[PDB]
Amino acid sequence: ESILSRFDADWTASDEARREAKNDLFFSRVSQWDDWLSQYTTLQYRGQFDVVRPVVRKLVSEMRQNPIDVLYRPKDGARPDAADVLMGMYRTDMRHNTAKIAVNIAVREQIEAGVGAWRLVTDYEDQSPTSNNQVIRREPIHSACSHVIWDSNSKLMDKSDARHCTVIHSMSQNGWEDFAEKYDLDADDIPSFQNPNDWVFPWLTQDTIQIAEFYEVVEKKETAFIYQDPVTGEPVSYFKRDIKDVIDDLADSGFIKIAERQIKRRRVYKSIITCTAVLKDKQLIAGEHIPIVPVFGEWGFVEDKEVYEGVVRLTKDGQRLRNMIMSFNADIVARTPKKKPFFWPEQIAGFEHMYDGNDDYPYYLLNRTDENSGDLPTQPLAYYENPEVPQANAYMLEAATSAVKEVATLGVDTEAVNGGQVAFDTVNQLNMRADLETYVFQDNLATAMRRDGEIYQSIVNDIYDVPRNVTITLEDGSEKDVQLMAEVVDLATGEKQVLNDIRGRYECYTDVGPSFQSMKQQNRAEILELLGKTPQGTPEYQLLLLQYFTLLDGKGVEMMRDYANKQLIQMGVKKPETPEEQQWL
Amino acid sequence: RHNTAKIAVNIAVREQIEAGVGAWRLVTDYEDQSPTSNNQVIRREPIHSAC
Amino acid sequence: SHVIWDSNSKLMDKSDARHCTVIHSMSQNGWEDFAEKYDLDADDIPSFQNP
Amino acid sequence: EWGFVEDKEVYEGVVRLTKDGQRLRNMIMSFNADIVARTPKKKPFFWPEQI
Amino acid sequence: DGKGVEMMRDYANKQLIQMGVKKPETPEEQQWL
Repeated sequence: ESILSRFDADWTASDEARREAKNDLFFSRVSQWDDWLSQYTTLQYRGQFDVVRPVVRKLVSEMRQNPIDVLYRPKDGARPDAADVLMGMYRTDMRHNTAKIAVNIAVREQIEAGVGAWRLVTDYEDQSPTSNNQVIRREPIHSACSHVIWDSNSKLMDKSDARHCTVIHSMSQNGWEDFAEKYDLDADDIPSFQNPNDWVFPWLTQDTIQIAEFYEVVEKKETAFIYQDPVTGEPVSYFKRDIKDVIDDLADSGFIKIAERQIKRRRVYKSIITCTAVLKDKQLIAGEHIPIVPVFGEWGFVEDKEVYEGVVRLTKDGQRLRNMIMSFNADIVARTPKKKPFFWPEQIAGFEHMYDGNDDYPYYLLNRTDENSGDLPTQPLAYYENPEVPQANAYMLEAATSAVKEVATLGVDTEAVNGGQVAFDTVNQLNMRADLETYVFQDNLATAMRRDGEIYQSIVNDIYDVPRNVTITLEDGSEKDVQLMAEVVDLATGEKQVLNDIRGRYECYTDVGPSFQSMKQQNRAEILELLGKTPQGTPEYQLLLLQYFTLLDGKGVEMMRDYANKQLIQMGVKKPETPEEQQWL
Repeated sequence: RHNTAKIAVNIAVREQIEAGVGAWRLVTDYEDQSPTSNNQVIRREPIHSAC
Repeated sequence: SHVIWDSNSKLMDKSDARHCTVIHSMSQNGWEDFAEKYDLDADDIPSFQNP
Repeated sequence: EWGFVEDKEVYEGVVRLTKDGQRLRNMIMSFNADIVARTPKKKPFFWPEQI
Repeated sequence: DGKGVEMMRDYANKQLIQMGVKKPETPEEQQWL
């Protein structure tokens, strides 16, 4: 079977473990806790000098300067149905605390540390009583760095990859939690793992031993519309194709274009196929959309080795001098053979009374007479203990300063229009990602069995098809003005329950560019160094009245356009949601 | 209909020294996605450095 | 100090069972606790959290 | 785009200047870091009879 | 809500108008019909 190896696809990092596969934390862990791997005759005090994170988390303030807040892109695209009140259903992104920090916690994947296992509100259908069309958005996680590695293409969101490779509610004893609340197995799985123990045992907890699973393999539906080989019995009639250009029309020999197909067919799938594995029937829902998956930082790789570049590169090197003034003091005060007076300790032989401070000052037992020394003075004034006293301290901190400020530099800017834009900030333009893309491109999951009065009330559409005349109500009575009444018009009703492709919709997405919000931010006027906008003109009075009505997010805003009916009706710019109007005078 | 095309200059286009240059790809003609009206295009990665 | 949370957490819509640990501590003359409700022999004597 | 002299197609980046000045900082730490073990805070002598 | 203020609450009623359109945040009012 050609599937003989999926073994070496994903976790192949276990094959490269000889040297580099442990360095994922070598870009991170060297800051916190232990640092020096080289042994080499050094003493204990360590770990309290680190000084890394300030530049790391100072980037949190540098994440979002541009507001990065717009959505739904108004324009004239399509048939007049749902677009008047703009969003009529979901404000729900601004509803919940975690949802408006969802973008803010989403900007925290771009530098930080490794990305871990993923979970949403324990999967699906747990909360939000609703029309099933959508629920809010996915929730990111914390920590879980060094456990797994993902290699297929694994750069940016332009890729189509095997759907939902693995998704884990990870490492808690209650952590199995509700994923077994569909149907309970033993509730326990127990794969047996391994690490470089290295026969050491300062540490105890060995437990990983949890669930890792698969979704679907190879291919799902190909479009590949085929009308061909009708004669001869359709031998090997299935085929695939790239370009449609020059074939033109063969129809002289055949029929015309009416067909339907079977998109539901068995195809052989062996997934992980662990030797001892089990049946695992029916985990999936109607194909389509499961917005679980993130995007990663963008860099080119020299080898199959992962490429990632952090700040630590310099901070792990040029900071040795900062502790050299420490590197000396520790052991020079740890040895300390109690520096002693000399040349009149010839009676130094041990006493008791002397150590107390002896407020009687003269010790007054001494002698000058010595065994023959010849002629000259002898001077034991020389070096015995001297401190560090390095002479270069002046310019060192300026060199290392220039280095650290070489690293800490991002987008040096002054004021006004210069802007705070950085590539790390540009990946926040795409941080909408999974949630919207999946149900805007693929819309099936829905309640939405309704048409023409749920199409069993369709009797309401019977009007004039009968030969004789029922129509044309008598003139302009107050009898019936009421809404939802049939007179003449026929309806095409609404779209069929979404088949995942029709355009004129896709009316709603983000406009990236100037930060201008829904109502009148930059388009109205502007923020940068200026004053006194309103110019001179007669109609610019009323056209200035049109300017500042602004927000629909308020309370009495519905009075706004309801104020437009006055002798001010002369304008004629009034086109609100109002059903009828044509009111007074 | 997407900003991802504007961002995708990424590490490729800006870089003539640290690694290989960028690239660009238009739509390979007549992918069956969205065959309705005038203009339909999206984009892909510019080619990897490869020294 | 010595209170530690192991159940599950992180979603305030209450996905899972929470309030895993709720205790009031350092009550000696604070005997008002739950003696306005039910107190008879106070026979509990558990073992918790003490290092 | 850059105009060139001879034969093969080569135009480097704008910055070749990183080599020279940046070698010598590693030299500064090198001449010491080699001799740091060779000046390890050692003993005075010879009136001491410690031996 | 102030000390002696009817005015910062809606006092409008008729004010300067022609007829018929207020429909306020406050009750029916409409002194003379």
